[PDB]
Amino acid sequence: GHVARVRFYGPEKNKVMATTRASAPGGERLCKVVLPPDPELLDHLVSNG
Amino acid sequence: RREAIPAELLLVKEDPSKLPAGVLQTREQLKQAQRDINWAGKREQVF
Amino acid sequence: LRSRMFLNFLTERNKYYLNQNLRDIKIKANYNNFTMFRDFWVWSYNNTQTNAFNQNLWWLLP
Amino acid sequence: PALPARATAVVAPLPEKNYGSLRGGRWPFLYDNVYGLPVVRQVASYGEVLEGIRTGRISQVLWFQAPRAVTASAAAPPPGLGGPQQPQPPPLASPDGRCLVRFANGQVKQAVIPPGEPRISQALQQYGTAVSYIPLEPRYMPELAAMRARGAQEAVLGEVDTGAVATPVELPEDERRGAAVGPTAFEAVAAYGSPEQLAAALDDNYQAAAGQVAALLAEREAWVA
Amino acid sequence: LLQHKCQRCKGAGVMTCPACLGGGCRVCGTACAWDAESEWMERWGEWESRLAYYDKATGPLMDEWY
Amino acid sequence: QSEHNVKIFHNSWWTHLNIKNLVNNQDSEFINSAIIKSINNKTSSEKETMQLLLMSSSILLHLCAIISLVSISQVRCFVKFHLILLYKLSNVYNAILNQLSNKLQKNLGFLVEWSSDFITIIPENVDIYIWNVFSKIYRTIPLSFISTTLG
Amino acid sequence: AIFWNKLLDRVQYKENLPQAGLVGDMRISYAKFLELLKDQRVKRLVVYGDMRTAVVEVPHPWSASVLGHPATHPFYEDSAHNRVSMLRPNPAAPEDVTQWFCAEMPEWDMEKYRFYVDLPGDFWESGVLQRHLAAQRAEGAVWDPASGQYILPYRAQKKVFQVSTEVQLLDPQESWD
Amino acid sequence: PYDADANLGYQIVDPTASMGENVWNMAQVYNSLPPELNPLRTQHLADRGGGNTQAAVEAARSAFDAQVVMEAALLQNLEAAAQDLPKPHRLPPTAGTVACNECGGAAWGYSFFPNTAVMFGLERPFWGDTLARLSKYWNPTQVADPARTGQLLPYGEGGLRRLLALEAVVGKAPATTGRYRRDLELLLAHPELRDGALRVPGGWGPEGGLQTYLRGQQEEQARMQRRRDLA
Amino acid sequence: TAERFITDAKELNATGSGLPIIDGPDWEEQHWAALKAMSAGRPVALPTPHAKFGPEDLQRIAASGPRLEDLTLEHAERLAGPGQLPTAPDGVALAFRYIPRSVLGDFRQEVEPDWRSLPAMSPAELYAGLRARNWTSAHYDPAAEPWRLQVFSCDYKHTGVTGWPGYRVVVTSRGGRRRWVDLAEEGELVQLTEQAPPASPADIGYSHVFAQLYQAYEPRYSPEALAALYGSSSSKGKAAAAAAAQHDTPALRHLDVSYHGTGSAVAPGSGTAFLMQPSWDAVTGAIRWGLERSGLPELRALRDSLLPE
Amino acid sequence: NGHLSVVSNANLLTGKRLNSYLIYVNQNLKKFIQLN
Amino acid sequence: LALLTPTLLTLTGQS
Amino acid sequence: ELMRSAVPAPGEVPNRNSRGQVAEQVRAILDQY
Amino acid sequence: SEDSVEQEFGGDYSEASLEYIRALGPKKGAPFAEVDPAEQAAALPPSQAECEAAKAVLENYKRDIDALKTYRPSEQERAAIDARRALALEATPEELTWLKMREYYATQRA
Ligand SMILES: [Zn+2]
Ligand SMILES: [Zn+2]
Repeated sequence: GHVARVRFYGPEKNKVMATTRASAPGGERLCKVVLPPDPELLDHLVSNG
Repeated sequence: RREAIPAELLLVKEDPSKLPAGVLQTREQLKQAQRDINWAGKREQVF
Repeated sequence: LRSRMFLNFLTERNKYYLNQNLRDIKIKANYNNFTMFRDFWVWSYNNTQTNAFNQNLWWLLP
Repeated sequence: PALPARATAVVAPLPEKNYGSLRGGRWPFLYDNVYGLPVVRQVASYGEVLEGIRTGRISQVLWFQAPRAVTASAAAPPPGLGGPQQPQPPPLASPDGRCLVRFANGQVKQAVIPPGEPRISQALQQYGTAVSYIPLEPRYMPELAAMRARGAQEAVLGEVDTGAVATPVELPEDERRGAAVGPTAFEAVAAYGSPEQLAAALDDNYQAAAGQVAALLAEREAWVA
Repeated sequence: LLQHKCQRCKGAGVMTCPACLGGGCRVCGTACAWDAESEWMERWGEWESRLAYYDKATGPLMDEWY
Repeated sequence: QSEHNVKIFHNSWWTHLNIKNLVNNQDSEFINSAIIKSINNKTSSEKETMQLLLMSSSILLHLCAIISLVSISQVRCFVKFHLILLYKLSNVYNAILNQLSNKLQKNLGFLVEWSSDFITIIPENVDIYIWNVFSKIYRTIPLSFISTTLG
Repeated sequence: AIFWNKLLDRVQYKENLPQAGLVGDMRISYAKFLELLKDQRVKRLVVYGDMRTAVVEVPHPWSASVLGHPATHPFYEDSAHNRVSMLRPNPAAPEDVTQWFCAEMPEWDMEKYRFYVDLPGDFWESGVLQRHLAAQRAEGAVWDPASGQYILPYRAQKKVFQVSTEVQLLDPQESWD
Repeated sequence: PYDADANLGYQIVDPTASMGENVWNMAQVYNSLPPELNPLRTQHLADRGGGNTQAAVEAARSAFDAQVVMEAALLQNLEAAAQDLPKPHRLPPTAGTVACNECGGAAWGYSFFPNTAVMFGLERPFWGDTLARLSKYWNPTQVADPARTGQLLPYGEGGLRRLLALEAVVGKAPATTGRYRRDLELLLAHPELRDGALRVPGGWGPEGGLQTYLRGQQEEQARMQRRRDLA
Repeated sequence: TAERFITDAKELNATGSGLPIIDGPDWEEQHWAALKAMSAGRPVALPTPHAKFGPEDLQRIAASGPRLEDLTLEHAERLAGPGQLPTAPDGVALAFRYIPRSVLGDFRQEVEPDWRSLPAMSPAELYAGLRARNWTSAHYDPAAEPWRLQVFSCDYKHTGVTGWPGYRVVVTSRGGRRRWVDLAEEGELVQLTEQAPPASPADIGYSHVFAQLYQAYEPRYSPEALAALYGSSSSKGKAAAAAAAQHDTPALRHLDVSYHGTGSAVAPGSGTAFLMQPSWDAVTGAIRWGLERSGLPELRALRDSLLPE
Repeated sequence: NGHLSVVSNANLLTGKRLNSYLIYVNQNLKKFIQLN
Repeated sequence: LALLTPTLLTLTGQS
Repeated sequence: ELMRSAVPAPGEVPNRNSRGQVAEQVRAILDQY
Repeated sequence: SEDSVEQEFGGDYSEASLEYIRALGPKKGAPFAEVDPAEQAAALPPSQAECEAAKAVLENYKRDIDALKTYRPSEQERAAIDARRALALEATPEELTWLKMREYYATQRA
């Protein structure tokens, strides 16, 4: 529960710009992540608020 | 000096009727197979 | 300091064994001080650096 | 030693057959031309082989092989970068799927099975049926192509004449392939020959050996100088 | 624009041998040299020896001492 | 956080060299098959319309690319410079062969060009020759096309 | 710097292909890569833009754990200048040291081979990476009410020479060729 | 080191001069080769004795240069794969893979047809599509019911034999690291080897690193012990 | 597969520098001359058994068929000779055993039909007809007539025009008649343990067909087997119930599956395979070989012009 | 899965070699001497 | 080439 | 220890120089004066 | 006894500096542009011991070669060699290989 919001971007929507909470290591940043084809990611995202 | 081998110890012995059903090929069939062999022989050159 | 430096260099070079005189010929060589065909070749190389024509110069070395 | 048999007759080829999996079967003999070996002529299908594996009636399954050309190995930089010659890649399994099936009752059949078929692979992994790869025969191994070529070029027997016999002799031991079947040089030249060439050849053969060892020692002494 | 790719392998030129996923496989390739995991540190030793030759990082200290 | 710097030296190192011929030990049919089979499979004489459309649009793409490139002034300067250099080299080679063949059959500057217009230096004879050769090459296209498309 | 450092990584993207741990013909086979992956020896995996090439980074065997083996640089020392160790005796299987537990070195203090591997055309639909991830991330701290404590179970700790894989993918649009 | 030729020369290369001058200086007298492979070091004696020293050196320099060219090829492949381009050097398959049978293993080609997917920028497949395809591939569906069709076991062969210690508490034992066991034990019997002053070469067998130092120590202490009593 | 070292005087006597290499025509064409002469009517030389046979075993072989030992030959080649090394007073030889390809007779794989003059069938029809013969499916019917499937793959794909991708199935039926199916285009990827059509009869490729072929050959177990297994309390009682249980295979009455490759008729490196696909690399290699044959003695003109130097 | 491609005739590479022969005999002889 | 692109986009596997 | 991240920080990652940066370092230290 | 380094340095240092020098490399070999001792030990030819052993074996060889010169074949030897010659006269390549393999397999079984 350190990530607050993710924003899918790109023309084919496989990069995300994750934003971290205040309790995260290093405070609040915006980090870009490139995603592999993992069909369990979205459940993990929603079931953690 | 040579040795001799019986000519019945060199040839197989079975009558086609002791075979499964469709194993024996007729002439109709066997000729079509030769036709396909020839056509496959000349196909690429012709094209 | 110098002893340690030489020590480490020696160890890493002598790892080789863990499985005339070159100097007198190396003192006689054409080196660019930091022989006119040499300067020609060097200039012509440094001028055609980007074009594919540069590759033609590569086959002009002994 | 009796010569091998040599008979000749008119034979009638058998009728051709279509087993579904293979076609052929017109060879009327029990042995082949190049080798003197019996020919397998019973054919086992795919479902038959599967059942013979499941019900234990099959013990060993053997595949033939193929040479695997040298450029298509990954164990060293490509040949063409100029490195030292790497020995030889292992051989492949037969791409055509030619296979021999050995039963428990001693029977031996042939079949066509692609290496890596799912059902057969699972069966062989589960029931532990013995699986083998038949090594390559010498006229097809890539390391003995030099010997095959030399055999196809050189003569089998050699030349010795005495003036009255002109005997076909074997080649020397250092290149005699098979065995001492016919006459050797010494026995021929001494049994149908004369002391002239006998003495000459013996002593100048000694001269050759002496020249060899003397050149060795002479270059040794030059090294000392 | 003129480059096209194989549509089965998607331009990899190579597919998997599934049996080797779960006296080896005779159908699939040959091992490489850095696969022998018992010879790793020896190869690295040779390579770092050969590399210590060219290495000109400590050049100025060796130069002043020379 | 440190700052990084531009690297201006023996950068890359692995591009100065063409090594394609060493790695393949030298010392594209699936492509066209798949293209044509796909446009056949998806969409009478409609396959012929689609195939002609494909070929026509491809050739036109290449031609448009070439013309648009050659329509930049500096590219025309590049072309002109190359033309005069090649002409002088041809002059040299032709002179050598002509003189030495004359011998063995007896047996058996640049700036005036580089600084002037180019259509006034070149005669019309060469334009007429190029046009004649082109005309003769492509004059059988109507009959060929007609006889192809009519079964 | 915060901005410029990023910009420069895109223009000069060719100077950043790994030229440190990769020396000669550094390929490994796909079977060997799978075998290393399944035993948790790979520290970082870097799939590349086209999804058909990876650079596998494997630590030197003595730099993998925090054993005090005297073939590594003395990073961490006692007051009496001895390298520290962190071995733990694995109560279930003594008499075999290769089955003991040990903490792993921080990744910035590691020596690493950087092998190159070509992945087959069906690497993603075969699910090998997915199985590995899903297994290695399915363990963590638990609450035991029989002892009323927070337990980090043994089957979630690293044995000797094992590390924790970090998978990273690259973006083709970050090249600016 | 500059006198024994152990390291490169005195002022052969300068980081701020030019590339051409530096390749000139390095191409001068086998400066690109280390001493071990420099042929001048050996060009004087090689004859009947072994017939090998000048052979086993040109047969090592060759392997060296092959390694270097292979490194160049690998880096060109990586630079092509950094973008989404197809790789220029097609290498043969390895121990876990077979060659594609549509192409021969030649992965791509040129075609004179413009490949519209690149021209319009549609060569990447939209993440959601791939997610759907995979999630439907890893979930085979059973429509029949084993009641009607008398199928008692899942698919496969030899299901009957398939149907018949503390690995659950402390995980499985890793079997790729047995070859180090011995050394580990030594590192527990001789704690003094963890001293910050020592730095052995490195390796695992009795021919490398720790065991070499240990054998040397025991052997030299025994030598000195025997030398104490004789006097 | 085991190799053997021979260090013995008499065995190195019958050896020399290595046994002879039995040679002749190629393994797949040894029977052409003999069969054409036999069809003409001439007398033909009779095959002589191998020199390691003797008269006692020809009685059994001509009667009850050959054994795996009757087919195995040996071959040995000599390493260093007599006076080369110690622990080897008169030489050392390496001997290994094998079976030659010639043991396979005049048998080959089924001939590629004439795909132009042969009736076709849609992939969906093959899929339905294979479901109707798959006893684990919801569409089984035990009144289906047998089918013989021959699955062909192309071999002249890269060397010669007209090559095709994918697979081609030849289905022969009870009438003796034949049809064919064209399974290019692997439709949609599915695992082998999958029973669900693909939402469109147009997404049936060879993945679904191979799924059905794999599932059709599942061995069926009667309920008594696992009844005696589960009901047995003892562990090795279960083991006996398992090792003793039997099964049946319905597919042996419905399907006959075979795999073939349509042989090629153009050697990949020959001259005619250059006219069919002209390339510049080909002409460079050709002129290089032509220099090798005719004008590599250019490097003899080398030595001849080194006369003045 | 598992693939089912079959070639009709296995390509035995029919149609210098001295070094192959020599390396073969060298490898085997070296294995022999290392057996003792 | 934009007319045929839906057709030619099966050689890549997309729609 | 239960509420610790295992994702370290952006800040507590110390610098480590390659060989080229080591060379640059010794040069910048020697030409310091 | 009395290793090399113990001579050039010896009592000029203790045992500490001697072990210091002993653990850094053999003396000065291939990495330092010199010639290895195991490299130099191959450039020398066979010395006089082996050459004299060869000369004595050569004396033996000439003795037995003239001894062979003094040989004449026995009675049945002529008939045996001539029978081999006759078989070789009526021999073809295939059948001669046949009898070669016959020889090898017969002696294999014995
Ligand atoms: Zn492909
Ligand atoms: Zn495999």
